[PDB]
Amino acid sequence: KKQRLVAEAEAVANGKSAQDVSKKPYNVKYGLNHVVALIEAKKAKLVLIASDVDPIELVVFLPALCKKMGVPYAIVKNKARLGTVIHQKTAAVLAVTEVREEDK
Amino acid sequence: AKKVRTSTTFRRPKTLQLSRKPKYARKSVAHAPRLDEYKIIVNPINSESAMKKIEDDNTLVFHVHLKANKFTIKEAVRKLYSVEPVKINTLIRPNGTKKAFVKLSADADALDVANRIGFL
Amino acid sequence: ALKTFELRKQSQENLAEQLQELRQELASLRVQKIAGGSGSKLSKIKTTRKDIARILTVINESNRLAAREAYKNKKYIPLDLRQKKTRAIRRALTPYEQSRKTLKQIKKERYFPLRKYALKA
Amino acid sequence: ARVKQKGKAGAARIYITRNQALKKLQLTLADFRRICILKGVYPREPKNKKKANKGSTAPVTFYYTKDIQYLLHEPIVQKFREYKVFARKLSKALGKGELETAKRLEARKPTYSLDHIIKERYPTFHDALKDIDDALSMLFLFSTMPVTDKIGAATVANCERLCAEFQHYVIRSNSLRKAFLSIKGIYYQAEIFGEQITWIVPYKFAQSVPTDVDFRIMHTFLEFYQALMGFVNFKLYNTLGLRYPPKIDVNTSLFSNFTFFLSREVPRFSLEFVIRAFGGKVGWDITHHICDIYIQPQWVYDSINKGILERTDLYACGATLPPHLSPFVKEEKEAKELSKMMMSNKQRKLYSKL
RNA sequence: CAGAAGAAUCAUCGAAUCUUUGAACGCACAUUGCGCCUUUGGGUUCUACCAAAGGCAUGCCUGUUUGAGUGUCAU
RNA sequence: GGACAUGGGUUAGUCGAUCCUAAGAGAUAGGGAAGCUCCGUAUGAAAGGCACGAUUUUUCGUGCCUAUCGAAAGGG
RNA sequence: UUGGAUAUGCCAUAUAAAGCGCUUUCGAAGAGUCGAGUUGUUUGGGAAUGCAGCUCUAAAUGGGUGGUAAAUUUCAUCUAA
RNA sequence: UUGACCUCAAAUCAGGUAGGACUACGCGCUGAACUUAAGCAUAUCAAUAAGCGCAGGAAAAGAAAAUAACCAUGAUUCCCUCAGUAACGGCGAGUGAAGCGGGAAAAGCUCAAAUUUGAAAUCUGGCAACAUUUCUUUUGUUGUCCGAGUUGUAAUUUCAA
Repeated sequence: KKQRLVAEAEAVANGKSAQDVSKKPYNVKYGLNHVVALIEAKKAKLVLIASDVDPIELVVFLPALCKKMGVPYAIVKNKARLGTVIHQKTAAVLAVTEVREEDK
Repeated sequence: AKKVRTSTTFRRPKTLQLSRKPKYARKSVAHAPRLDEYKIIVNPINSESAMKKIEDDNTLVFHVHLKANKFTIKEAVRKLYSVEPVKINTLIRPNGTKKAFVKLSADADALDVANRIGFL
Repeated sequence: ALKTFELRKQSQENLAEQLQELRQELASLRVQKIAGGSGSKLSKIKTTRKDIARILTVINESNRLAAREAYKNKKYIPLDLRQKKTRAIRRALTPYEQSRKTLKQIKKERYFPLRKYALKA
Repeated sequence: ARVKQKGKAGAARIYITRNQALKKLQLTLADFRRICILKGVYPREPKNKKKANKGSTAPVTFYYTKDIQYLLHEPIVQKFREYKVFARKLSKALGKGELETAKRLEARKPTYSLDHIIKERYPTFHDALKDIDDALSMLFLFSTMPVTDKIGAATVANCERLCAEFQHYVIRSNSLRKAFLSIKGIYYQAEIFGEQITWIVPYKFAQSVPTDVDFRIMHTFLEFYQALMGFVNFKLYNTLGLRYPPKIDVNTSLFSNFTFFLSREVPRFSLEFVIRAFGGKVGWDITHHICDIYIQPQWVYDSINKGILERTDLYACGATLPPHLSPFVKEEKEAKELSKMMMSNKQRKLYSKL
């Protein structure tokens, strides 16, 4: 992120199209509030729930929420695997909302 | 590989204990030696019994610091008067001050040393 | 009498010899007082005592200023070199962090400050 | 005072065992050996081992507690702990698939300098020159062996550079004195600043790893030796005022009027050194055609040890060979039977060996 | 009184000293009691003895380091 | 004159204290209590050691097992 | 020594931010907490004024309060945890 | 098997913080009896003394889950008034407020519950640079690493909207 900001900052200093030099990011979505909001907004395409969220109330409603909203969801093993995907120690839930055409 | 326990006791494991590496010294300046020879030896004693010990026992009698011990008195006498004692006896007087009997060697004359100090 | 200004413009080692010579002089004077001395000697006892105090003051200030120079522009410095106003003053919020504000309050003060106004008769 | 308890002072105080030194320094056996390689710390046995073991009799290697106390304030120990932290951070990055930060960690890998260790171990550069023969032997030994998993290619390159710079220094200063051929290899004897240095250089052959020695022992020795020679050669080149490191790829006039030519059957690596070590002119693939007038290799070496050229007929191709000599090699009844009651004074041990 | 000669038992006060203690902090204490750590130094004396300096309380907070777990997994 | 005044006077490796434990005090672990504080003394504590190794994937492995205070008549 | 102004100097990316105005719109608002019973203790609070313990435990134009308890229906007011 | 994470430990680890005193006035807890009732048990003394905890230069309270029943007022505190009143009380001895109104002083606001999601935009610390000072004693800035943080740190919103 720092490199991209530096590169685009040099682009602005050289007075070129900074808004079009970059491309829309394609990445997994994370964060409990962010993922829950995406599921309610029907933007989530796939939901992966950590199996051992220590306060279980944080995810206990998610299977019922995903079922009502018609969002495909899975309970995957361990919080740390989801964390290492998003470069964290922990991730309660991950969400896939958009992918590339080869991965459709 | 499950570790075999042969004691039925779990004893706290030994972990690294780093030594102190302060970012700053708590005291900026180290104090000087609080008990040096000029503070160790206060005054000589020139009472009649003190003179008697000087002229017969080859012994010098000094008013010394309370915190001074036999070792520090010997080092103070050696460094202040260049005469090495062979024996030191100390007592706390009823007035609260410490008094040291310093027996010099046969190499040294207590009468002469008393003369150089000036109180004789 | 030893005067502090020429005491200050000397070196630490030189002042060490002066201090040791003064201590030996005080010891000789005390021996003179207990063997019978004149008022001149007994007055020199207090003069020597103050001269020793002046020298020791000069050593300590030279040592402390050297420590201040060594620790200048250091985040952590010795406690005795730090400020000592009161314990509460050292524990209080600094004026920088007393004046810290949210961007919400910065916008409010930027756009709608307390205005200088007056009323006509 | 009260009764003092035994084993509290004397040998039991100034000597320390290896295991208690480990616990005193909070170091592992490998790390403790490492600093003992880097510093000068070796076992020292007490005259009364039983008393210094507080009455115990089990065999024990002893160090001075003064030496172990000195190792408490060694900055290299903190560098060992820093690398252990670095290794786990790198391992964590590899386990999490953080390749970019792993590269960043490798770039910022902590290393330590041996400048203070060299200065403390050899306070005088004369002492450094005295204790250099073992470093030379190790560097020249490892310069010929193939690079494997244990031995680093960059380390081999550093050994090549240090050996080349030293050899060229000997060439310029004409410091070489003797060269002997043993079955083990070639023993060179040089003289610099009065100090004599002997080192063995093996033949350039296709050897194999013995798979019995510990290269980590040699890795610390190599790292210590490489630092030592880097500083020593740096001083020497500054002393004679020439650039360090040099960019060169590789009876002062004994062989001055000789244009020697080298064929493809002789050890050029050693022959070039020894001939140019005395100022001879060397060409590689003509007065003498070396091939094993036609002379043998020992003729040149017997010439340099004797200081004058030898006789060709003795060392003609296919002739007899005199034994190769090493220049390093250099009333009675009553007198013998007078051992009155003396016990320990009886010193017939010397008469029985010498 | 003696006594000397920027004085002063002067005022002010932003630099220092501040013994043993005391919340009192190495452990104690009707015992100048009993310890340990690091560095430095001493001398007819040097593997001994001694001295000096700087340290060693508990709870908690942030961080670091070293760990433990038939705790959850990955592999 | 044990009064008043002026000075002087108590010298330890070996005599005691210090060391040890006694009845008993008393921290710590913990648990009570609005709290002052109470209880508790190896307890529902991760309560510390010692030894071996060509240096082990130059990121340590393999073994083995209770404070303190309190006696100038106690112990030494 | 400090204070608020004043003279200019320099640094400051408004590529920002903000008030105002209309929405056919929407508007998340704090739980063993409110409330109820009960037992103490409090108050001038009397069919409990506050607080506390125990038991039971909400709700969504819902919940408080309007100094006589109850059910019911309106009206004001306010928006606790 | 190595690893990741969680939980729980250790260190004379790096840097901090707490106690004690003071207590006239502040906020609480705990809590009597003498006394009065011409006895005395509810009551009164008194939500006091003693006890205990925790603050400040003031504290506490404070921007309505407030009054009122008006043509309506408008955070809190204090003063005067309400008022020895409504009310409580072996309705005995006794106790006993509040709204209004006049004045002193006035000042308002901050989060939680929102997807930044085309971008954790946030922050402690280590290091190094500068700068600054009631001050070599003070207080920051910028860069760079390590961490914290998605089990939620900034920006935006607080019902008056």
